Amino acid sequence: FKQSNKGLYGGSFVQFGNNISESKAKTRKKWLPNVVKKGLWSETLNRKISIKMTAKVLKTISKEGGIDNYLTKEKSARIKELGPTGWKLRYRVLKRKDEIENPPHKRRRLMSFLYPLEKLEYRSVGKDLNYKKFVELFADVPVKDILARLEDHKFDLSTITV
Amino acid sequence: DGLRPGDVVESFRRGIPQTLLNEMGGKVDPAILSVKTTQRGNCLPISMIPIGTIIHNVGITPVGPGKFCRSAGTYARVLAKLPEKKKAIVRLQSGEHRYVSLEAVATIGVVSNIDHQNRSLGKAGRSRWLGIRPTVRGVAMNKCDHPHGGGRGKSKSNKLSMSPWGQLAKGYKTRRGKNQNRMKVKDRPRGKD
Amino acid sequence: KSRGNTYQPSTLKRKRTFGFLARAKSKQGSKILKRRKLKGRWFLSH
RNA sequence: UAAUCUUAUACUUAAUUCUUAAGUAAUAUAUAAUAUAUAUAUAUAUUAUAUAUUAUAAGAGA
RNA sequence: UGCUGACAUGAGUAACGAAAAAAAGGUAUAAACCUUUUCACCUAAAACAUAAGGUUUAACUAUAAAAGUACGGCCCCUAAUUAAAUUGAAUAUAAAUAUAUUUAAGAUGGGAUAAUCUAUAUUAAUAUUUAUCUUAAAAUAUAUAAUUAUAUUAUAUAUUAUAUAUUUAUAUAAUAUAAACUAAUAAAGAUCAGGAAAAUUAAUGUAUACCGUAAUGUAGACCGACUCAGGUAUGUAAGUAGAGAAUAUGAAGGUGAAUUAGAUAAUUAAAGGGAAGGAACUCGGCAAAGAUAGCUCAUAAGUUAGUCAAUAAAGAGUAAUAAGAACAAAGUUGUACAACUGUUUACUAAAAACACCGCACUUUGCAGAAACGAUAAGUUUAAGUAUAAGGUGUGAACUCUGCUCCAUGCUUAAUAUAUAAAUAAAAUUAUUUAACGAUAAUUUAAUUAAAUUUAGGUAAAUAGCAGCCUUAUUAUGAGGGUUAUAAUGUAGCGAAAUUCCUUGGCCU
RNA sequence: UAUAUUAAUAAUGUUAUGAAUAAUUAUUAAUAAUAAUAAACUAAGUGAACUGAAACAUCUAAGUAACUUAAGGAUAAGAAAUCAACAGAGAUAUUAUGAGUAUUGGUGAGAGAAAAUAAUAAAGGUCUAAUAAGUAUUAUGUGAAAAAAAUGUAAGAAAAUAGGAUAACAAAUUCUAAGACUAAAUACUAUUAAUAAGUAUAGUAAGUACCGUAAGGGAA
Ligand SMILES: [Mg+2]
Ligand SMILES: [Mg+2]
Ligand SMILES: [Mg+2]
Ligand SMILES: [Mg+2]
Ligand SMILES: [Mg+2]
Ligand SMILES: [Mg+2]
Ligand SMILES: [Mg+2]
Ligand SMILES: [Mg+2]
Ligand SMILES: [Mg+2]
Ligand SMILES: [Mg+2]
Ligand SMILES: [Mg+2]
Ligand SMILES: [Mg+2]
Ligand SMILES: [Mg+2]
Ligand SMILES: [Mg+2]
Ligand SMILES: [Mg+2]
Ligand SMILES: [Mg+2]
Ligand SMILES: [Mg+2]
Ligand SMILES: [Mg+2]
Ligand SMILES: [Mg+2]
Ligand SMILES: [Mg+2]
Ligand SMILES: [Mg+2]
Ligand SMILES: [Mg+2]
Ligand SMILES: [Mg+2]
Ligand SMILES: [Mg+2]
Ligand SMILES: [Mg+2]
Ligand SMILES: [Mg+2]
Ligand SMILES: [Mg+2]
Ligand SMILES: [Mg+2]
Ligand SMILES: [Mg+2]
Ligand SMILES: [Mg+2]
Ligand SMILES: [Mg+2]
Ligand SMILES: [Mg+2]
Ligand SMILES: [Mg+2]
Ligand SMILES: [Mg+2]
Ligand SMILES: [Mg+2]
Ligand SMILES: [Mg+2]
Ligand SMILES: [Mg+2]
Ligand SMILES: [Mg+2]
Ligand SMILES: [Mg+2]
Ligand SMILES: [Mg+2]
Ligand SMILES: [Mg+2]
Ligand SMILES: [Mg+2]
Ligand SMILES: [Mg+2]
Ligand SMILES: [Mg+2]
Ligand SMILES: [Mg+2]
Ligand SMILES: [Mg+2]
Ligand SMILES: [Mg+2]
Ligand SMILES: [Mg+2]
Ligand SMILES: [Mg+2]
Ligand SMILES: [Mg+2]
Ligand SMILES: [Mg+2]
Ligand SMILES: [Mg+2]
Repeated sequence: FKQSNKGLYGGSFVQFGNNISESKAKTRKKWLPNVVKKGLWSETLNRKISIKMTAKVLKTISKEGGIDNYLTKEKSARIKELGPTGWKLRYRVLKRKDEIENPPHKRRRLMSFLYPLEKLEYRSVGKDLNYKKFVELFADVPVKDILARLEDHKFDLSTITV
Repeated sequence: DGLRPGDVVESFRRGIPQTLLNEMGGKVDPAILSVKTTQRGNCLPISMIPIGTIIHNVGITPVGPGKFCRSAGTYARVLAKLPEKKKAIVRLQSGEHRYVSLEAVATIGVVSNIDHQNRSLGKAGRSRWLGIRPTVRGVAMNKCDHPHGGGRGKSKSNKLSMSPWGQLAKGYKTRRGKNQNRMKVKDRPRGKD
Repeated sequence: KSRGNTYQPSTLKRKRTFGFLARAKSKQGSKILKRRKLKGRWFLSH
């Protein structure tokens, strides 16, 4: 039911069954869920999410206090209910929540100073060095030793400023 | 109708131009806009067209192109204006009075080729040139095809006048119920002439 | 009129509508390509 | 009518390009205060606070 | 009427598939293969070049030769169209997948240079189809700058003699058959209103890729079971003669056949002639025969005014007055049906049937009707807008289209009106607990539609348009009375393609 | 142009005008990509008709054929909101008795369990959840021939002092839904070995020849 993958259907699904006349004649019919396009508000994303959802999930969202709480329910039932689209959104909500709660500092400049020294060293021996390779090589280095340049400070990437 | 090579026509959908704007003392004050307001060829919003004027190329929305009375010799007449509701009643060539937004495009005059309807093709080939293929009557069909078909000799099968796919073709209104025109004052005269 | 001459040859049409790529580049074409292969046929397509 | 529905189109730190973030530039909206001009109200200017950098325009509308 | 294999009978019978051949020699081996000569057939082809196709069948393994300048493909560009391709979330959808936008592919098409032979790369800057009419003028013939008649209306390159940069190019002046035909601008008539896509300079540079190339290709070399009288695209297609690519011959070329040789019975097919009759034949002039110009004149009635009739029939002018190739050329009239040109049952019906231009009704106001969409997005309608589009019937035009909406529908107005679903609340009942309670059906409670009903309109919607008696002295009934219906057959036509009785009565 | 691009170098030529500079030859560092990859078994979606009923529509055929989708050597199921009856058993899968049994059907054609006892089976129980709500339940439309579990629309609780199970109620009994992993006995393919009151028209060719445009059919 690939139409469900594009929205939050809450596990809802199509049912194929029979229709019955007073003569008990049987003819096939389909039961389609009540799908409604609604634009809800996300507090952490600070923008209006707009996807097709069924009426039942919309009511469930109202009782759970917004889309953000709907997409962040631990109980397995919710995970199954949330389709591909819900999973990706959950990632957004959760990652953004972590970013706000966990700032990076509770190196970019250092690598900027280090780059000209290394490129000159590589050019001296006849080789070259581009920024993308510089990042790739020095991605995993925790501490850059002071071979050249001057550490005219006591930062240590801790307690910035006074 | 009367457009000829040499005449001058202008459009006033943006509004009154600068030339008249600086001539307001001698242009708007004497209200000699009527000289150009009701002129053959130029296009005005229905708001500025006086009541009773014969107009064509009538739109529906202010930001839309003309859609009505574009065919040969067709014309429409402006009936009433409702500034409060931003709608104007425009008598339309079918005879149906329809609401239209006040600031809707409208060109004054009838459309050219009045005598188009009096033309007559002389042979079947002529039609073929314009892209009209033959039409086979239902009576000549077979029963599997058009319902009227079948029966020995000439017979209509005591079947109502129906389209091939099973829709009455004699006085049956197709647009019925909820899916109807929300804007119309009076229906077009069904008997027409 | 006389019949029997229904097959009028043309390499372009014969290859375009019955060729290997004419079947390898479609779901239905691939299905019959693999059906012939499973049966062991030597000449999969034109 | 922010129910629905249709139509058209800058600097700086922290993680070459991308992203977050305190500050300020400029635009838009809303509130409070001050000053001016007309019949408590309308219009304009300044100061301050809050938000934005999918929208705008047209149409139907419970 | 069993399956497979082998072998019989029909039977050494039918047949060997449009047809011209003969002698000599290769070869004291030839009707069938090769060569020479004679004869003949095809010749706007059975010839010469090609396209597609194909077991290379070819003049063959030692085999089909390309920088380009008329050499095509390849390559650039696109049409119709195609695409498991591209666009927290392009749209839609049980899957399959569909839709819209991009991108890519796709010739049956477009692509500068060139015999005085030409140079495609890199870098940098900035055109539907269709005709050449009339006047004019020059020049020519009879007549006297006047008049009659006449080839020509524009280009296509050689020679002679002069002027320019200096025997290479241009220019000038004079000379030079007729009929067809070719590509380029010119000019201009009609509506049926006539494809898409990919720059110039300046410098530098070019060592010329791959594939096609034979022969057959109106056929023994492809599609047809066959070395099949069938089907198959393009350009030349000598002359003589003609309006002509008709018809006659045939220069050159090719060719004369997997059947031959004798008499040609009865009989069969395709042809030629036929006395005296001339449709008596026959369902029926089926078949066959019939041509007194092919050019120039002339050409009636009717009529929608259109030499439609009409190529009018008969007739005339040109040598023919007994005839001497082939082709073109085959009368007049009345009636029924249909306006006409056209379409149809590949392979028994080509028509009176379909279509048609014309007439008429009706739906749709564009966010539309109609159609398609396991079903939607969406597409055609249409880049159109009531003089447009869809459906229906009739079917050019002259004279006309009378009557009635009873029935089936359509359409307008009426809460006149029942009923399904959906709900609360509240009364009796039943089962059970001892009790409150729990569970069940029942009935009351205001809040409904479409539908149905009533009254209209709609027949160029589907449809219908009766019956008895007797009155002007002998006939009939102009007329009078009768039942019910919505109406009661009007104009016209009438033994109709409509009439069994019927070969209806009368006339030609 | 991966015999490639960028950068550097030694030289040549070489422009530019000693140095530079690219072009070339030759070295070194960096910059990059190759999908034919089976069939059967399993699970899921959709889902016929012929036929039987001596007609036919409920019913059957049958959730079968067929199409589509996804994964593994297997997959599915699995440690009770299970059965049973006042006494008790203790996950799952397959086979036998139970049993053609209860049950069901235009009460036609027909369809048809469970408990319990046996056999194969493996160490066969064990936490991975902060103990599960638009969930149970109700109304309604569907939904394995008896036996429910699911599902469209909408309404919608409780905390072990609670909740599920039976037309209903009272007692009693039993279990804990909305969180999970799980060998082996099983299916299919291939290989080795053993046994053939099996095969020489089920004894190796060939999916070839040939037929059809194609899917496809198919010899001696
Ligand atoms: Mg018929
Ligand atoms: Mg029908
Ligand atoms: Mg055949
Ligand atoms: Mg095709
Ligand atoms: Mg026998
Ligand atoms: Mg015999
Ligand atoms: Mg004989
Ligand atoms: Mg014989
Ligand atoms: Mg001899
Ligand atoms: Mg000829
Ligand atoms: Mg000739
Ligand atoms: Mg030839
Ligand atoms: Mg292309
Ligand atoms: Mg081409
Ligand atoms: Mg050739
Ligand atoms: Mg050749
Ligand atoms: Mg032949
Ligand atoms: Mg052949
Ligand atoms: Mg000759
Ligand atoms: Mg030949
Ligand atoms: Mg022969
Ligand atoms: Mg005779
Ligand atoms: Mg005689
Ligand atoms: Mg006779
Ligand atoms: Mg006789
Ligand atoms: Mg005859
Ligand atoms: Mg006359
Ligand atoms: Mg003739
Ligand atoms: Mg008559
Ligand atoms: Mg006719
Ligand atoms: Mg005809
Ligand atoms: Mg026929
Ligand atoms: Mg015939
Ligand atoms: Mg017409
Ligand atoms: Mg429609
Ligand atoms: Mg019309
Ligand atoms: Mg007719
Ligand atoms: Mg008429
Ligand atoms: Mg008629
Ligand atoms: Mg009438
Ligand atoms: Mg009710
Ligand atoms: Mg039966
Ligand atoms: Mg069943
Ligand atoms: Mg299944
Ligand atoms: Mg498992
Ligand atoms: Mg499991
Ligand atoms: Mg059992
Ligand atoms: Mg629990
Ligand atoms: Mg239920
Ligand atoms: Mg069963
Ligand atoms: Mg549990
Ligand atoms: Mg064949």
